Amino acid sequence: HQVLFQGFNWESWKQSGGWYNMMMGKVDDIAAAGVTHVWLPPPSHSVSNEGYMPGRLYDIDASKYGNAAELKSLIGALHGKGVQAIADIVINHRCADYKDSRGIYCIFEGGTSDGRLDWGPHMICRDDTKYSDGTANLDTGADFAAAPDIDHLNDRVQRELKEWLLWLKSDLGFDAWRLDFARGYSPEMAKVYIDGTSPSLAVAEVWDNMATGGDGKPNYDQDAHRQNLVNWVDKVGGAASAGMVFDFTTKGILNAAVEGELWRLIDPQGKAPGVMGWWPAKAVTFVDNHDTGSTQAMWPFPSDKVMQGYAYILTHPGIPCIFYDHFFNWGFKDQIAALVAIRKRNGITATSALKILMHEGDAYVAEIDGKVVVKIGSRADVGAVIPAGFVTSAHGNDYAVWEK
Ligand SMILES: [Ca+2]
Ligand SMILES: [Ca+2]
Ligand SMILES: [Ca+2]
Repeated sequence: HQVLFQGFNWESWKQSGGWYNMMMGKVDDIAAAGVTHVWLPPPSHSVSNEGYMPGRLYDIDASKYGNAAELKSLIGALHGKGVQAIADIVINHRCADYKDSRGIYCIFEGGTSDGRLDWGPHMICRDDTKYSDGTANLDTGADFAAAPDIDHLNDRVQRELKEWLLWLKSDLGFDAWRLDFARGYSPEMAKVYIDGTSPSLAVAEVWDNMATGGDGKPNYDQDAHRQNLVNWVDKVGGAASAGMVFDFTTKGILNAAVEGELWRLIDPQGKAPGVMGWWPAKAVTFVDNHDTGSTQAMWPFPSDKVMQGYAYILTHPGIPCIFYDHFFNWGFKDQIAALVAIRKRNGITATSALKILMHEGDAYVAEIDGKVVVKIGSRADVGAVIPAGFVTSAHGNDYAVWEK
């Protein structure tokens, strides 16, 4: 069994009294729901309030979310309930604190006394012309416009980040990683970090654009989009590695499928369209996150049908990741907690067998491990396909579950 939970949103840093201290009070609810891992925001000092433009990686106390004591305390309370902690690891880029003879901010400070992480421009991918001095290696991945991209091919970088990472685990208590902007560097570079710190897991945000049409909807076939995510996992180490990836394929598809087009939820081979259908054990599914959802809403889920969203991911193969806002702010707490119960109640896991039974434009029915059957759509009747011995269980707007 394994169920992740994103424990923040784009507005969390603003929490009065501190976000970690407020989370302290949500530990029981979260654990009693069935959650197994909680994803927490970048804990370090950041030029940006949300934590995504890290500067002094060791300076945990400069964090808008809370200091080391409140964080360690939040983590400990999580461990007390058997719930693991996942840190949002942001290393594709980093900001410099001091300028150099050129007047360019490119001399970094780790946040300690000694020289750790006190890099200079030699540590910036040379093709990031804006900050480098041209001595470094070429960026192994995509660039981040607003900050210096770190040259992960440099020996001291790899050794010093691996050090920082291990420290997060030992001193703070973090169990696993969430690799921010993983398309920012090579899967071979992520492998170095994942292998060098051996985390319970490491889900990477590898987010590329989906193939769309003239009208602006995703195409039915999303194999190239999911093949890229699968290839990342393969290059990262495949099954031998703790690496995994967010199912943006499923997120993208589902986002349009619940719009009266549930025929999208099944591919030609009859398997699940997203990464779920080809490598569920490596797929972390989700409805929304701090980017897609929240106050950033770059790709929000049809507001009006979020539960079908959870109906889907909470009952299907692949690793479900519940979003803080939906579990506390929207009011699906009980509905969602139930679905998880049903999931656990049957031992349904990432690799569970999926047998779809209906892909009508307005109705999707599928049987998982033959023990559970779910349904999302405006169609009021599909009993015709519900096997024998199943009794209506959880249910709500445009969705219903069955068990036998
Ligand atoms: Ca220093
Ligand atoms: Ca950059
Ligand atoms: Ca990069």
